[PDB]
Amino acid sequence: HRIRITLTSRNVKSLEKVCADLIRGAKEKNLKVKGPVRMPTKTLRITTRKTPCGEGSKTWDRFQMRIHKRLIDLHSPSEIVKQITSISIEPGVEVEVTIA
Amino acid sequence: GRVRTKTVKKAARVIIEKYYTRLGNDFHTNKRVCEEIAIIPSKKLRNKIAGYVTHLMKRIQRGPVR
Amino acid sequence: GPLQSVQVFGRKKTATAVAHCKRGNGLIKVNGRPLEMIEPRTLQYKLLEPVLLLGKERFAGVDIRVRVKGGGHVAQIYAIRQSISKALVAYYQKYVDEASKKEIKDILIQYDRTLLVADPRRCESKKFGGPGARARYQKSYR
Amino acid sequence: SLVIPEKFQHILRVLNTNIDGRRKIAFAITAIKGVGRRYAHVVLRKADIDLTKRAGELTEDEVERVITIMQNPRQYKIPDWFLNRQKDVKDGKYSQVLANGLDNKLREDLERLKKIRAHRGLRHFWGLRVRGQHTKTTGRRGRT
Amino acid sequence: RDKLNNLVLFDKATYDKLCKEVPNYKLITPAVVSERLKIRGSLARAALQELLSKGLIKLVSKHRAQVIYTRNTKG
Amino acid sequence: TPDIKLFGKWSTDDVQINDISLQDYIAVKEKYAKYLPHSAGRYAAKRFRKAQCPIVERLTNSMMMHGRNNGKKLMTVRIVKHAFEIIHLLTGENPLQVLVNAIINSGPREDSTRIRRQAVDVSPLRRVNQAIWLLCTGAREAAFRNIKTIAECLADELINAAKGSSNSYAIKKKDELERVAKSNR
Amino acid sequence: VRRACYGVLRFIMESGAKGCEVVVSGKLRGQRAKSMKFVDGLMIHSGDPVNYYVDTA
Amino acid sequence: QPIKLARVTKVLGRTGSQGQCTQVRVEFMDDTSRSIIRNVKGPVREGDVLTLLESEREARRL
Amino acid sequence: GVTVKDVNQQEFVRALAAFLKKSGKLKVPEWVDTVKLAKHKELAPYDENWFYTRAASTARHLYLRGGAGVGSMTKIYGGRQRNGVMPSHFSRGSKSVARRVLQALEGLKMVEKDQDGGRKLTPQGQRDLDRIAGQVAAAKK
RNA sequence: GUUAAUUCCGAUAACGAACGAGACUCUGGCAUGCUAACUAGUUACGCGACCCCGGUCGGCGUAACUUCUUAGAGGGACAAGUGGCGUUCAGCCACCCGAGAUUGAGCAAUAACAGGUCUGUGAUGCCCUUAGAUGUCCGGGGCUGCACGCGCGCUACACUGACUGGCUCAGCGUGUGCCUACCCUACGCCGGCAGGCGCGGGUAACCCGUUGAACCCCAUUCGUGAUGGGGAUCGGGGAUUGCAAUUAUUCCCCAUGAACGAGGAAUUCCCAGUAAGUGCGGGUCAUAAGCUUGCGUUGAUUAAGUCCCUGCCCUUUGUACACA
Ligand SMILES: [Mg+2]
Ligand SMILES: [Mg+2]
Ligand SMILES: [Mg+2]
Ligand SMILES: [Mg+2]
Ligand SMILES: [Mg+2]
Ligand SMILES: [Mg+2]
Ligand SMILES: [Mg+2]
Ligand SMILES: [Mg+2]
Ligand SMILES: [Mg+2]
Ligand SMILES: [Mg+2]
Ligand SMILES: [Mg+2]
Ligand SMILES: [Mg+2]
Repeated sequence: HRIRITLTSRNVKSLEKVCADLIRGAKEKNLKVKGPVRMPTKTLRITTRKTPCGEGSKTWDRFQMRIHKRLIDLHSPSEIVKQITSISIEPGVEVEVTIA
Repeated sequence: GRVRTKTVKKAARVIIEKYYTRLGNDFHTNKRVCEEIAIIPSKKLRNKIAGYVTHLMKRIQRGPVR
Repeated sequence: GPLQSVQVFGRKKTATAVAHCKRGNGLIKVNGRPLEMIEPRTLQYKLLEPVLLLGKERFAGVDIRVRVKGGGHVAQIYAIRQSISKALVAYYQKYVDEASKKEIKDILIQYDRTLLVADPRRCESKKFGGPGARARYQKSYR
Repeated sequence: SLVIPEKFQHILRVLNTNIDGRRKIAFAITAIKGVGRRYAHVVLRKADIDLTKRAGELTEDEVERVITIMQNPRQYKIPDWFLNRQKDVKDGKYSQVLANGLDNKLREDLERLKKIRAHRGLRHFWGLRVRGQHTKTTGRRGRT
Repeated sequence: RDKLNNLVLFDKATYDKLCKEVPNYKLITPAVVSERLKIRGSLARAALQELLSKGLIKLVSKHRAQVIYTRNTKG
Repeated sequence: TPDIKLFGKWSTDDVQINDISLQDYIAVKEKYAKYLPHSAGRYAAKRFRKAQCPIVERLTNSMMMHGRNNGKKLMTVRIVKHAFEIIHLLTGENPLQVLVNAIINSGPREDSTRIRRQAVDVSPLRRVNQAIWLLCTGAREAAFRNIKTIAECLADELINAAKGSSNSYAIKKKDELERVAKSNR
Repeated sequence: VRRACYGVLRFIMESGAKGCEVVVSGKLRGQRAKSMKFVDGLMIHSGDPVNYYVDTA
Repeated sequence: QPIKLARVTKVLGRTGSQGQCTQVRVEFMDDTSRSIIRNVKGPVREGDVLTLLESEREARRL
Repeated sequence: GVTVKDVNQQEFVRALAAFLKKSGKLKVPEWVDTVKLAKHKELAPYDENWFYTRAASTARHLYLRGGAGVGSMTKIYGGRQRNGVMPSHFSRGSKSVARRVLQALEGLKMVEKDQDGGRKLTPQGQRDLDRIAGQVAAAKK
């Protein structure tokens, strides 16, 4: 009943589009839904020397990967959850479904 | 150093010469005017254009400009 | 009856002070302890100064409880120094005559502007090839 | 009480080592080799001696007790770890050495290393660092 | 070259002069006491607190690093 | 509320500035009085906002140098407070007034530069900064490797500079610079 | 190499583009290393526009 | 010789090998008709008082 | 009317140490005088009755933030460990001294080993703590 | 002339342009206006504990909200306004109102070097070895060896300090691995100690963790002594990891107690939350930072200028150089 779907994505625009589409689908079906919360962004930062060898001035790179996680709470039968989640999904967003 | 570049100055000149009627001495009014008229993707550049537009409008209303 | 609850946040380098104002006597305390004993106690006047300038008459009608989190000791005490004044100004502007709000703001600003507006200064990022933001390691000629 | 009393011993020779008595007791004892600040404080705490007194303020009836405790630490409720020669090679008993047997036991261990021709003994014989330090840029002062 | 031979404990003459001239100073601090009496700083602090216990010296402030004492008023 | 004062003892008023060339560069009277010499700062943003900073705050900031004292403001504020207590006990008059007298006396009026040397009169701001730095250097030099605490090594330096009896290090360096400037003109 | 570079350049231009650049570096035209560059049109080397306006291989 | 106070009325510009000084037009506060030039060390403004020990020697102008 | 937070802690800890001194039912360990409070310390504590003060401070910390175990106390009482040539780093205090203090305060009815771990201060200890604070407030004013 | 800029104005046989810079992206600022939140909270309500109606709780549950927290769309600052300098153009200074009136970084170019990488490679031409191997595997040594010189760094030379107790505040992150055999830790016992023994939490805004860090603040001891500064050298003992420590992996205790009294010639980096002080994450990891990459705390003096020195760019000039 109290279903909870977790969406992790690398692109902010795609993730916001997916969450907006899901909540609009919930609005169309007239289901009680919690607001889209935003977990703090995870920035995997790696710093490496530009030069393959050790010569030259000490110059370092800054390669960072940003991951955003948003979760939505809904009150609906699991069949409704599967129906809603099976459609309108961007390939770049990882989806997790939790019953509890 | 706060110097307007060629893009800002040239765009401001042509905008004023094309919409001299719709522009005035109020920075905020023509800021929205130039937003509606010309497609400037960056708002900072938009403010730069609007600022130079107002300065040129003051110059025009006071006297000639080359 | 009426709930004159006023929330206000004052910011420092990193510390933040959320002061809550309601109806009550002239009791002022932060983190559940009074202002007179706040280590480092050397800068006690930096916390009593908002009370001193405006007088206990203004603070008699309002009780303030504040929560402090983040930053260092000097950051927190300056955060609460700003937040106490901001909370009183917000309370006066929202529930009593604004002439009192205008006069206290003028007095606070003419004394020190930091009472109201937060300083936007932050720590600068460090860069490679040096020990600090601007500092660079020792150059080695020959 | 601040006035200096009579019979003030300015210098006390304890374990054939001179000690200046115008300083604090816990650090005047440190003048003896083989006992430091940590050892002196423990000894002066086992004895009923107030710390604030000086080495010339107290009497000689208790200094004999102190030195006996120092030379016999295990008999006055001091554990083995607080000694400098725990589990000695020769006699195999935990004991404290103070400024007389300290060097004798030191050369005894070195002489043992010399006899067995161990790596540590060879380093001591050659005057080179024994704990594997880099001598390329260090130790130049001692070796010419 | 130059070394100071400070007195660890009071001599009779030093104790007498401490009881006589020290209370009449405009400022009373252990640093100045040691400087003008050729005694240890610790001895000066012990003497000043003992004289404070006697009640002949007033204080203005107390601090871990330096404690400042003031003389009695003439009134 | 009126009557803005120092830590707990001394009021901003009853201060006399004999030199009228430092009226706008000495900030002690009725507009820059603070209970503590500690402020958020922002006086190093523009050029001539340094003068508006209270002179006690400038003294407190300039006191902490020589590495080990760097970034220690809560220590020098106590040091300045103790120095104010000592001078008040000694002279029996206004500690801020004696600080002003010390600064206006220690401040050099002439100096030498390269344009051999040529004599040039210093700016009022430059004079104040040089005096507020020389007297700290002299007090620090006196306190170093000595039993006497710096909490009074700054204070006795203050009264010596205020009296101008040629005993303060700042006064001695001031006269040396004036002598050099006088010769090279 | 010259025929190949001009041929691919013309193919890219006739396909429809705003700017093209190709660099061929190696031991062509002699054992000594040389780099040949063929450029035309507007080219952008700076900013994030290079991430979504020019593609490099 | 008396020490005199003068009021700055105009700034000429930087001077010195490294540009470490600023030659400044200054005027005395008792007879404002008489005005001279002098090199001043340190940051300066327009409309401030300078203490001159010697009011006769003149700094070189550029 | 007066609690611990209504009075200064600097003399409150000394007053509670005096309260423990006049109580004398803590059963202090045998090695109190011959122990170093942490690996980052050099000598034994200057105060010979430091155990009463440490117990007083531990009770104060437990009252302010309950549920702190031995590891939490070591983190609280840790400090710089000057390794000599190498620059200092933070190091926790000795586990045994904090654990013995907790057991000593457990023997008396002042703290309790509550659920979900940690140490919880009992109401009787709370009554003793703030009535000591009340005495401090009365003595000061 | 002006600008950080061949950035612009302005004279002008030039006019229009393009790359670069600029622009742009990320980052910090502030919005009681919008969206939202039991993996974050706030305000009130009810119990529980405590003190003389009131006060405290990171003690327990629930009626509202997102101010505090997290993250999304937008807004917002532009030399916008005033007074001055400036052909009255570009631009510069001061100021009021104002979160800011110069936040930092990334990409960064027609071109050159015979600068480094053939030891990053299943990227590679040629040469060489190719079975008594320059391929591979195993045992051990070495990469640390010390009469000397030089460079990058740590510790300090002490009273603004050291030592001993008390009080008190953060954000950067990471954390159970494909082969892979190795994670981050709350809590209770043993012990001074590193560390050992047990059940638990965590694939993470959920657990460590409200990251009770240091500096600093408060109170005693030291008293100008190479002294309780300083921790080099060195002995003995106790533990962890690893198949294995000897040339002592690392950690802990006792003890021994060197130079160094602020450092010559010369020389390094820097201008605002900057340097410096201080501590904390990641890389290396079975064991590990005295390096580096970042973060947090305290936090200043000088100065809004120049070609004097050093370089480096433009112009003029000279050329018998042009693989320069
Ligand atoms: Mg060693
Ligand atoms: Mg090639
Ligand atoms: Mg080639
Ligand atoms: Mg471009
Ligand atoms: Mg530890
Ligand atoms: Mg660019
Ligand atoms: Mg192949
Ligand atoms: Mg092989
Ligand atoms: Mg030494
Ligand atoms: Mg050794
Ligand atoms: Mg150099
Ligand atoms: Mg010629």
